[PDB]
Amino acid sequence: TTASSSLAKD
Amino acid sequence: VQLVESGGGLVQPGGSLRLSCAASGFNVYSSSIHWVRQAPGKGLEWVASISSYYGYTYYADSVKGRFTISADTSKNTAYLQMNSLRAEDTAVYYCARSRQFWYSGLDYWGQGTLVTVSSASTKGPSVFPLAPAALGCLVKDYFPEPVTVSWNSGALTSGVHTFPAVLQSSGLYSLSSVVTVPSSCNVNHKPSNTKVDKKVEP
Amino acid sequence: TRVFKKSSPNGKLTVYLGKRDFVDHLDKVDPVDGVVLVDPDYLKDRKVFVTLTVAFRYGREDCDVLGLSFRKDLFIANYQAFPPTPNPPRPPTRLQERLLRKLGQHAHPFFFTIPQNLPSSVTLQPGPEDTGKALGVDFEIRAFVAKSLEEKSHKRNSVRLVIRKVQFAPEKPGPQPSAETTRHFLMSDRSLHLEASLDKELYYHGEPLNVNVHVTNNSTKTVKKIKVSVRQYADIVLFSTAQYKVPVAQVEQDDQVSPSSTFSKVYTITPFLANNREKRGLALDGKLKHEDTNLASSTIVKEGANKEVLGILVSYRVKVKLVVSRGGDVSVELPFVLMHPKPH
Amino acid sequence: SDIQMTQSPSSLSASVGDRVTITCRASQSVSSAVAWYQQKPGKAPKLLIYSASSLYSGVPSRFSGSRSGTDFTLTISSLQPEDFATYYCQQYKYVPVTFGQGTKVEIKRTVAAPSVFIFPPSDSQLKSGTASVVCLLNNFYPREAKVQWKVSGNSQESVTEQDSKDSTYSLSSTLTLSKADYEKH
Repeated sequence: TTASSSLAKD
Repeated sequence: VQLVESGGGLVQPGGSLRLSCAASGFNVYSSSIHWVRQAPGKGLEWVASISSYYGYTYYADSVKGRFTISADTSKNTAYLQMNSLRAEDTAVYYCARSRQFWYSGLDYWGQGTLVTVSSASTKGPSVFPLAPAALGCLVKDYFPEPVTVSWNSGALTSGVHTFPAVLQSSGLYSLSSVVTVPSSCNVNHKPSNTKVDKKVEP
Repeated sequence: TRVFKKSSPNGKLTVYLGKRDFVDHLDKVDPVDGVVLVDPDYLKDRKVFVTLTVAFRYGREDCDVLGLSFRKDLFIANYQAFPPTPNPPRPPTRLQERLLRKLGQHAHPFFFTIPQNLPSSVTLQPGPEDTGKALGVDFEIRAFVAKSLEEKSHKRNSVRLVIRKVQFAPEKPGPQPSAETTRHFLMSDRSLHLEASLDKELYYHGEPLNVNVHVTNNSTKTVKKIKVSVRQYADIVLFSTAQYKVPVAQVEQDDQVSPSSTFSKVYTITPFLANNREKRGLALDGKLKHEDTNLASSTIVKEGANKEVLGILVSYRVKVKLVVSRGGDVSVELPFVLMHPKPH
Repeated sequence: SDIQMTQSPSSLSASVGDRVTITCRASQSVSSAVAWYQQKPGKAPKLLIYSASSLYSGVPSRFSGSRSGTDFTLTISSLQPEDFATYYCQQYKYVPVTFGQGTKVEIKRTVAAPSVFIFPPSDSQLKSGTASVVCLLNNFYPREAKVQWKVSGNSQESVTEQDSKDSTYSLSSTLTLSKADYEKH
């Protein structure tokens, strides 16, 4: 399914 | 841009009522109408919503079927009819607007109106003095709100603390107010058109 | 912020895509950029590829038992994600770099440039008489791992993800849309002069339109009825020019314009989908899976006219028809766009 | 289904120019359809944060929001002295939407002891047949208190908003019994 993870702020 | 309501009052349980919120300054099709209610002292919770652009309707589980919602594009007005009213449904009601494309919160909120459901009738205030420092005035068994109570027709407003009215099981409201006079009250009930003035002496 | 993700059924292959929507500025479209996660020993001999195929898909994909898509491939491109290729084009981008930092060494960057001569996400409305979904140009990103490009497709290998290409309104308003019509008679010197003018040339969905219409009926015939409607034109091009026109909103008023008289009015008409749920052939903006949407967003053409006709093109027009007694019916037509504003 | 929220704390107190953090937790995962709403007492609410990070127009920049998985952070940098009210949390990508339970924010001050006042029922009240004991707690801090009855149930208590003149609390409790029940003690 389509979902999301985390990703950081640089 | 503004938002206004009308239609509040008191309804016999098992009865019905109808509420309206007129929209101005924005467009009905490029927006949506949602209503939310807030029980006194509780958290406001969502009840119903109409999407005129999509021609869709939604309702809360607790009020499914019991309530209806409609919209009129001619007068830029929304109409909803309340049926099978129960004692728990009484709260303060608001009408709200939201961008259709896309949902981005509820930017505009109406001034809001309250809905009361009960069988209680109009009852005038009954002043019970509270004398012994401080002195207080007790008003019990009255209906409906509000009651403007001041000491000696508001001659002195210092040291007076007026508490919010509460409902006991008798079905009649009651409030209190005490003036601090260590050394040493006019109350008016507009809905009942009753003015009771009394004073307490030690 | 966040990043959308899709994973293979096996769980060994996963693709991360920076954005789900893409926008064009009429000269350069934002590039499609993503990363793919894979564990090498699963393949250990194969190669990883990603494909952006735009198809004239018909029907649906939920294993419906019916004549499925005429699957014309409008434009297809290829890129070898793994083993690594030369650095272009040109760097790993800021989102690509950030995903590599988050994951490490198991990610592989891929890049894509969408040519400016491509259509916009459009989907025809499925008619209740038929079954399942209907046709409409759509984009798709498919990442698969295999030894060769022509190697047979495998469900566990290929991962399917859907993207959309939509346009946003330029901030510069256009010229005022207006028109006129002077209709004489067969022989008599009397004539019929009418005027039509618009509030603007750009509008937002749901926002009402007020057409400014004026009639100078310095004539002998009588006007019976005035018809006001907004027409939609859908230029379909697969290998031959096609045009399925259909009205969407019509409003009528039983107003009579007497001979030797003048009459002007303003009318409120709104294009909306609530009253046209059943009309087959209506054009809707591209859906994600099956969710509803507004009407098809008007697609502005670039300044250099070239062709750009490689898919579905949509435009809107408003026509006002004057019912004149015993013949002489005349109507006025006018163009305008209708599509979203610039978000933030 | 029903996506219930769970905010905390229900109430807290602060002062001018303080860092105040209020957290919203969701029973399930919501991407970004989370909004922050403030409601002054007795008046219409108003939005402060939408899309979980955007500050709405006509709002001072001192407000800020943040997201962490299913946890949501709402912070105020320098709390202006007119912001003391309740705050509300909502998620809006599933039908129906759900709201918070209210979070009170009020100014802090020193601890003030109360002055207990007990008032007997009036002579007219004595002849009415119903007796009430009026319990008064004025000018005290904080709002919480513990009051016992012995001379029990059938008691109602009322407390008002912080009197900004003294930044304190006033509480009134009523114990109502019958004449026979009142006189048996």
